[PDB]
Amino acid sequence: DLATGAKVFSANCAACHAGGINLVNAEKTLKKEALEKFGMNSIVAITTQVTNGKAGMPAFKGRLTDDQIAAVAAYVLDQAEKGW
Amino acid sequence: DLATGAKVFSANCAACHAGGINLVNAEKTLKKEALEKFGMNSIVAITTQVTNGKAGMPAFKGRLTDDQIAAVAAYVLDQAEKGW
Amino acid sequence: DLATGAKVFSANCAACHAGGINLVNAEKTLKKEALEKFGMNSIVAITTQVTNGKAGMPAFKGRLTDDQIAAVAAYVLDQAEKGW
Amino acid sequence: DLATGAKVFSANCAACHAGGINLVNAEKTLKKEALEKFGMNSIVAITTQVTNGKAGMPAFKGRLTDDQIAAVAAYVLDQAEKGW
Amino acid sequence: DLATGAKVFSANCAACHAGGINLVNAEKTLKKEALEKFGMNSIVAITTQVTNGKAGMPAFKGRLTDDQIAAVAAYVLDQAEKGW
Amino acid sequence: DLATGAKVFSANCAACHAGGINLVNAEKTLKKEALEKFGMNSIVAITTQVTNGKAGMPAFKGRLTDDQIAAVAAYVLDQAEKGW
Ligand code: HEC
Ligand code: HEC
Ligand code: HEC
Ligand code: HEC
Ligand code: HEC
Ligand code: HEC
Ligand SMILES: [Cl-]
Ligand SMILES: [Cl-]
Ligand SMILES: [Cl-]
Ligand SMILES: [Cl-]
Ligand SMILES: [Cl-]
Ligand SMILES: [Cl-]
Ligand SMILES: [Cl-]
Ligand SMILES: [Cl-]
Ligand SMILES: [Cl-]
Ligand SMILES: [Zn+2]
Ligand SMILES: [Zn+2]
Ligand SMILES: [Zn+2]
Ligand SMILES: [Zn+2]
Ligand SMILES: [Zn+2]
Ligand SMILES: [Zn+2]
Ligand SMILES: [Zn+2]
Ligand SMILES: [Zn+2]
Ligand SMILES: [Zn+2]
Ligand SMILES: [Zn+2]
Ligand SMILES: [Zn+2]
Ligand SMILES: [Zn+2]
Ligand SMILES: [Zn+2]
Ligand SMILES: [Zn+2]
Ligand SMILES: [Zn+2]
Ligand SMILES: [Zn+2]
Ligand SMILES: [Zn+2]
Ligand SMILES: [Zn+2]
Ligand SMILES: [Zn+2]
Ligand SMILES: [Zn+2]
Ligand SMILES: [Zn+2]
Ligand SMILES: [Zn+2]
Ligand SMILES: [Zn+2]
Repeated sequence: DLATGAKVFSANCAACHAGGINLVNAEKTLKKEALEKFGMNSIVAITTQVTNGKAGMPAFKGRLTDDQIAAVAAYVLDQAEKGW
Repeated sequence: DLATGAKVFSANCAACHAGGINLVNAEKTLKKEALEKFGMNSIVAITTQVTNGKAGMPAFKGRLTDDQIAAVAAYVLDQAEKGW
Repeated sequence: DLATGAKVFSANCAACHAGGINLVNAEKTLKKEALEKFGMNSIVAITTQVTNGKAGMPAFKGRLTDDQIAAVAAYVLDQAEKGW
Repeated sequence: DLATGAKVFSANCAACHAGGINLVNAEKTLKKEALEKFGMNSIVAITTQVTNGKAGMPAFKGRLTDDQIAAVAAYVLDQAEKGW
Repeated sequence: DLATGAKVFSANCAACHAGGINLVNAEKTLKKEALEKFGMNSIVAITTQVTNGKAGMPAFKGRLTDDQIAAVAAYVLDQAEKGW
Repeated sequence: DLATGAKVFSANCAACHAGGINLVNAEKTLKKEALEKFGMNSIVAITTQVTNGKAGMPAFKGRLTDDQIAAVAAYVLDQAEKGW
């Protein structure tokens, strides 16, 4: 759910995406407008990138359960709307 | 207008000012409060800096039409109020 | 008060915490959610860190009066709620 | 030559690559090892990217002469070798 | 060895430490002087931190083999000595 | 001397200049070439800026003794020469 995404995000994502930014590839933020722009505004899109990684973003298949992954894709999606 | 500023901003400004920050000179953000503080909160101020550049900010006279420049100064001004 | 925190923040804090970020230790932002997470969401917590510093954050005992310190802890607390 | 190279770099490239870094896409530095790793360790490789751009890196076609681009590409390779 | 070290670093560490920097916690670089200053100038020191993680640095236990971690620790020390 | 210089730098300057970088204003690094380019390659130039501050760089007057500032200026010049 939502409170478990907030916890998973704090443990695995905050280093690079603190408060919705992207320290590694600056334009590829977690902001709503950016998520729309790169077509990552979806639970499908996020859950697959988190799984297989992409460029500087690591893969999280192996250490996140696809229940925690679905939940953190959803936390991302919820703060983006609120925005951050 | 507004939708053409969103496009121009994505193509020319997002590298340094992704989501209203400034990666090059940290305090000189595009946030409302910062725009007021440095007296850049105006279409005049923005359109002239974009044209002639300033320190690490390049000049965009030559590659942006002063119709695209006026529009992106306005996109900046619209996200700042909404804020970002 | 509030307008004097805005001035003190601009003079002493904006270099590292421009618009609520943290350029030095990325996750330790001034955002509401981060302030809660690290237990810095309080005038007590902020006023003591500002005074004694902590890791890369300097101490401001000596150059900020504990009237300016109380006020800037409060500016931080006010933009965090508004958020930034 | 490297002196015109050095002047072009200072005026156009140092905002995002100061000292051989990459502020926008952190792994794509101007250090010799990254230039080798991404296949950008040649005049032609560099001249092509500077001319046309790639992602957050601007196109310099029509802003810099071909001689300026050649010179800046040479300067990058030279600085990389010396260790910036 | 340093070649497997170099490949592991590229694939897992360059996102936050490209060129010996630290994007997340700026003072904790991979430069020889910072490694000495924070007591991280040994294989065992580095292997332990890579394995278990610390704050914003991820744990690599179970993601990288012990041999890969050993090799990456060796590569870090070697690059530090050469000056990245 | 450089040992007191090294201790002062670690305690006061590494937050924004770790390894010779400039986290706040990216082009104004402590590398020898940038120090030359901005006319900051002298003890007097550095002691003056450290003492009085400039823009996002804090004033250290009254926080550091004149001897500490002298020593840190010497250390900067020395590290620049060695290549940080
Ligand atoms: C923790 C599990 C997460 C979550 C939920 C996200 N990230 Fe990252 N991220 C990083 C980089 C370099 C990119 C760009 C990759 C590329 O070039 O395409 C991303 C991208 C994303 C997105 C898409 C954003 C967009 O605007 O397109 C999303 C939704 C996302 N991430 C979520 C870098 C890192 C890290 C640095 C080592 C870490 C850790 C994470 N990401 C972890 C996570
Ligand atoms: C695309 C055309 C744009 C737009 C619309 C803006 N920028 Fe930049 N910017 C950069 C730097 C280093 C500064 C500070 C300059 C200085 O020292 O005075 C700025 C400043 C601005 C402002 C004013 C912000 C303020 O708070 O005062 C504005 C409104 C602005 N910019 C808009 C850096 C860069 C880039 C890095 C290479 C790029 C690309 C751009 N800017 C592009 C744009
Ligand atoms: C001006 C007087 C201020 C104010 C009001 C704040 N800061 Fe900083 N800050 C810096 C660093 C490296 C940290 C992390 C320290 C650590 O490792 O614990 C912080 C932390 C904070 C907090 C807590 C944030 C949190 O989410 O826990 C707060 C409320 C805060 N600061 C306010 C770095 C710097 C600087 C770089 C040199 C400067 C200047 C300042 N801080 C100044 C201020
Ligand atoms: C001024 C004329 C220059 C020069 C000589 C170079 N750049 Fe950049 N750069 C930027 C980004 C985001 C990238 C990555 C692009 C991508 O996604 O692939 C680059 C890349 C380079 C390279 C290749 C480096 C590598 O390791 O592969 C080189 C040689 C290079 N650039 C030279 C970002 C920016 C800017 C920010 C807005 C600016 C300004 C420049 N680059 C300008 C220049
Ligand atoms: C890939 C396998 C690696 C390797 C070899 C290293 N890292 Fe990192 N790192 C990160 C952060 C936030 C820190 C500071 C942690 C803290 O608070 O103490 C570190 C620290 C290090 C060190 C010690 C450096 C020092 O000067 O003390 C070393 C040797 C090291 N790391 C090696 C952040 C990140 C990442 C961002 C999400 C990633 C990815 C890595 N580290 C990965 C690696
Ligand atoms: C600790 C005592 C130090 C020392 C020795 C130096 N700094 Fe900084 N610095 C900061 C910023 C924003 C600038 C640019 C200021 C401007 O707009 O002109 C600087 C600049 C310097 C220089 C000149 C470098 C050059 O290439 O011109 C030097 C020698 C220097 N500093 C030394 C930012 C910061 C900080 C962030 C809040 C802190 C802390 C320091 N500086 C501290 C120190
Ligand atoms: Cl440079
Ligand atoms: Cl430099
Ligand atoms: Cl590399
Ligand atoms: Cl690297
Ligand atoms: Cl590199
Ligand atoms: Cl150090
Ligand atoms: Cl340092
Ligand atoms: Cl260092
Ligand atoms: Cl330079
Ligand atoms: Zn947060
Ligand atoms: Zn990018
Ligand atoms: Zn928020
Ligand atoms: Zn955006
Ligand atoms: Zn940032
Ligand atoms: Zn500044
Ligand atoms: Zn937004
Ligand atoms: Zn602000
Ligand atoms: Zn951290
Ligand atoms: Zn705001
Ligand atoms: Zn330089
Ligand atoms: Zn990258
Ligand atoms: Zn020609
Ligand atoms: Zn050098
Ligand atoms: Zn490298
Ligand atoms: Zn630190
Ligand atoms: Zn084994
Ligand atoms: Zn090197
Ligand atoms: Zn150092
Ligand atoms: Zn950096
Ligand atoms: Zn600058
Ligand atoms: Zn004295
Ligand atoms: Zn060194």
